[PDB]
Amino acid sequence: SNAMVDKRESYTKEDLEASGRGELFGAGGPPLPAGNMLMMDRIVKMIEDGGSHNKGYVEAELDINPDLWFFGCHFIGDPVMPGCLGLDAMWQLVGFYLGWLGGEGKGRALGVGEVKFTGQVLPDAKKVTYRINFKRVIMRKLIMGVADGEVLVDGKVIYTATDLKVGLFKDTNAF
Amino acid sequence: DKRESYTKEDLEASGRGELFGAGGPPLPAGNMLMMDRIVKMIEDGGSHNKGYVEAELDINPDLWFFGCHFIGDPVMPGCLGLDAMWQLVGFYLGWLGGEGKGRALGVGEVKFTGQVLPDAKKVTYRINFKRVIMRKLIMGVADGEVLVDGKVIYTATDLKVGLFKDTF
Repeated sequence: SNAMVDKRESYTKEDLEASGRGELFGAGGPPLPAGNMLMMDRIVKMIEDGGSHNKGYVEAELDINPDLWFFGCHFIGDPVMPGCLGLDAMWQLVGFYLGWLGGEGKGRALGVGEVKFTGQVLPDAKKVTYRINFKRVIMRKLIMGVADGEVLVDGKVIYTATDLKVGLFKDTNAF
Repeated sequence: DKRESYTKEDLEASGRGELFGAGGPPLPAGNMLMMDRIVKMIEDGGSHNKGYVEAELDINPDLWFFGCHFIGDPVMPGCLGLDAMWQLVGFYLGWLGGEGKGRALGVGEVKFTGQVLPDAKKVTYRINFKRVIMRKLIMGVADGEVLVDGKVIYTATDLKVGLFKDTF
């Protein structure tokens, strides 16, 4: 277990940038992506016994403005946030939760069971919210999380994902 | 009468809405484009006899995502290989002549069982259509595989993409 976790109920943008550098959880813990792969600006809630299965609830936010890098290239003439990046935000939060519980290793998304898109994030939106309900959390020799997730734009559910799966790996030589 | 392969220049023209008709769905441009070439397109080809696309992405250590995902541990985001598969499903719908704005509508089971590191050489995408539906919404359903240097590393079942006359 990684005893160096700065374990709090919420995290700021500075915390998320520190995580990208490996500083928030310390040397052993999984970093978030940095730069243009970081898909949120804050984590508003982390509740270890919360959510649908009483195994974890995580809520995070991404602030929207028209200049975010992905709007200009996806697509020319038709800006819209890539659904794959909202899905990645949820994978990143699953791995972050495993690190928050003291899990050590590199994060690797393992997949998802089903994703349904029913709406979109346009450049005139204001806020994307990610809500993660953890269903299975293994914190042993194997470190893995299984969760369901939703993406909201300005309070409206637009993506659902069931069976998001992420593991932490001291070594990725099996990949 | 349709071409069966497309070059990087063609894919960049697609991003500008300039490969097919003005109404055809553009590929992503810039950093969101996840392919260098389409090597094969077969109408009613592939594993279900309903359509096939094969495409490639050349790997080098300077691809933008390596530097930020993750610091100290460069690896291609699985989500971007998944997006390439959605991109190719929508591209096939436009290749058939479908018009509209492309939107991923969902996917069934996705498995990431291997990884793309900066020392890899080539990623291959293989898309096997199961259904093409030409209605007010044009929809494509397909299974997909991603390979790195000959090894299957990602799979996706029931990729679904729509072409919308208007947006959802």
